[PDB]
Amino acid sequence: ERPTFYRQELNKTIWEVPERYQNLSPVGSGAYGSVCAAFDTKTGLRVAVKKLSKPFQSIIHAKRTYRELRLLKHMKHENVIGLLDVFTPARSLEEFNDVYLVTHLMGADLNNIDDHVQFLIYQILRGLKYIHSADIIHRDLKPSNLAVNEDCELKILDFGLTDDEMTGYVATRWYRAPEIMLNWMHYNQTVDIWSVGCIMAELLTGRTLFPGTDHIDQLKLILRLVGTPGAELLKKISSESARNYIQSLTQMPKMNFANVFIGANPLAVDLLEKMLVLDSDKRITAAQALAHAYFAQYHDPDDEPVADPYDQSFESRDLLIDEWKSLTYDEVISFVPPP
Ligand SMILES: C[C@H](O)CNc1nc(Oc2ccc(F)cc2F)nc2[nH]nc(-c3ccccc3Cl)c12
Repeated sequence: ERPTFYRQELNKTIWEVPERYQNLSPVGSGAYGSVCAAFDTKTGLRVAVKKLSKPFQSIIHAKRTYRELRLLKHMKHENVIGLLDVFTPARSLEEFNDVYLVTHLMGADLNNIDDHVQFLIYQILRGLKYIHSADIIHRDLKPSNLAVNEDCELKILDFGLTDDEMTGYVATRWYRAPEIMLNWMHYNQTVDIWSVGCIMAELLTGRTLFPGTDHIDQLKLILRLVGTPGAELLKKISSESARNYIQSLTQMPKMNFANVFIGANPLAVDLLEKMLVLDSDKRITAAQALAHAYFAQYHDPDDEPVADPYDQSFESRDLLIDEWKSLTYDEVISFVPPP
């Protein structure tokens, strides 16, 4: 039942959207495409519309388009960005060239912003429990992909999705777990818990926890706080080069977190000590952290949902452009809006 589309030149490209979406206005860059704010006249919601940039340009692009669509279609949680709508002006698979994604328009990210800290981190962990239960890892959680509305209600964006933008004194690398940053090992879900620790610390102090000037300076800032690796962790580092470099470092003990986070709620300090553990096997999980005394005022086990199973078998699959495009098209066509 095809809606009527109209055309409008915005982000140096012609946007072609259903009539329901009015007053389009550029917000900026999103993940793999440009974003416009819009009023959805059907739902009464202020929405963000993302037009993907050349979504089937290559195999890597076609697969990444499929991947983002699948991830967004899966996520049905208050604290996680999901899909309100997806459309294409194309009438068939043959003319399918553009994908538009629609979600809630948020008010500010965590850059643009103790009881407040409890509430914000609670929601991140609530959302992360849900994402992690589906065997999804965010991989790049940072204040800029965490957004709030007016009531400080939070959603996580850009989950599940280069060398130069990770280089130097840049916020793009400051929230990354040491094992990802230096590619130590095949990493788990608590890389995101490391990120939550970095963000929580920053909300509490108003300062970046590990503002490294490069990968190596950042590692040193990390190890000064949490200590140098012991034998047990060194064994778990499969990268022989990386393991060898670690062993060149002067050994350092873990610092006292109460002397770093002076004046902070001791339950906040305790939680930070459990999130910011060097060995990712021993880091607190999202489900465990929600039960921590710090969130006593917000914690409700009956209101902390988990996700339906997420089939990501497509990830290990190699297909042609036209095959990823066809799969993408099927997912667009089969979309059913939320209530
Ligand atoms: C962080 C990101 O790379 C840029 N900001 C935003 N991006 C997106 O991307 C989309 C994701 C899924 C969709 F279905 C549609 C989108 F536009 N939605 C958004 N909805 N609201 C925002 C937003 C708006 C103003 C300030 C902060 C944010 Cl996160 C926002």
